[PDB]
Amino acid sequence: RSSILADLFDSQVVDGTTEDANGNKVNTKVMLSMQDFGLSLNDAGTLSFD
Amino acid sequence: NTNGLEFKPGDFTIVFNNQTYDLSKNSDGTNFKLTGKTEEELLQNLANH
Repeated sequence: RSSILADLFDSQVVDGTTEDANGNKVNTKVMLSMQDFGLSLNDAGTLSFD
Repeated sequence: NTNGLEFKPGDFTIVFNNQTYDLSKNSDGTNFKLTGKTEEELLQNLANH
């Protein structure tokens, strides 16, 4: 059950840019999970599909 | 076009719609150098801005 979870959260990283507080336009690196791709998990252990 | 206000980056930003924009910047990002001959004729230039 947990092993499935560990299998679920290996990912690949992408570059980005972002605002933080003050027109602070930053450049960013980030990791992408399916949630980031869009597929969002709840604490209820079930997945939404945007 | 000699004198003016040399807009300061970062040190001036405003929020509405909980969205922050720096207005020393122009939309392109230019700290502007507004040439205003008088206080209010500069103030209309702010309306222009």
